[PDB]
Amino acid sequence: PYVFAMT
Amino acid sequence: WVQPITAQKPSLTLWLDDKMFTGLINTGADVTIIKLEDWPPNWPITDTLTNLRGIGQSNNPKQSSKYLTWRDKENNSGLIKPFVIPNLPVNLWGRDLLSQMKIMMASP
Amino acid sequence: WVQPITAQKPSLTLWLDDKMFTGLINTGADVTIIKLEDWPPNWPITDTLTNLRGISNNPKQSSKYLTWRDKENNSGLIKPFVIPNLPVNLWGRDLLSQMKIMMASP
Repeated sequence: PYVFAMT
Repeated sequence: WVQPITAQKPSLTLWLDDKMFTGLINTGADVTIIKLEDWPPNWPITDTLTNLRGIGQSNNPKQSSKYLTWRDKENNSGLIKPFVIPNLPVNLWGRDLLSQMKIMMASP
Repeated sequence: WVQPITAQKPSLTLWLDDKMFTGLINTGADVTIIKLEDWPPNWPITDTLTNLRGISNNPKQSSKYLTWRDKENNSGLIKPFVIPNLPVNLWGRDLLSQMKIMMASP
């Protein structure tokens, strides 16, 4: 699966 | 309910089993992740042979051994089996959960 | 328009300047990211002091603002980051908020 959290 | 997408983190609080968790609404993730720091130690996890690919790659993340009942404040409910990952800043509600909530994205 | 959130990747096609790009609607990101493989080489890039915490990279960024335009002729400005080795372009909340997109359940 792909996971994009970039706080 | 209705939440506009803004610069702020789009956020959702619900129960997983008997515990309340708050997390980031993340249409960008296929799966749901709970930060290990938040994970009740008596809840069993298992190894996986799966890979979580994004900006980088997290090999073999742990996963909840059992399905959890998710419940929202309106008593909608269902099941998810989230991954449990350390060093994360927020819990991430992925599309596995969001699709069960019948959530739509709409512009005027 | 109306898009349900399903297991399938939620997708959006729009123009950045004069080029068409397709990308993933990514409420998890504050910023928009175009894969470098898709980035026109004549569009100037810059280093940034930004750190992208993922599941960690220091992205380059568009030197200029780009006009985004959607198929309904809504438009605005974004300055996306440009990162190699990504599978999809990621539409972040920087763009999604300019589109006045709402999330709603019955």
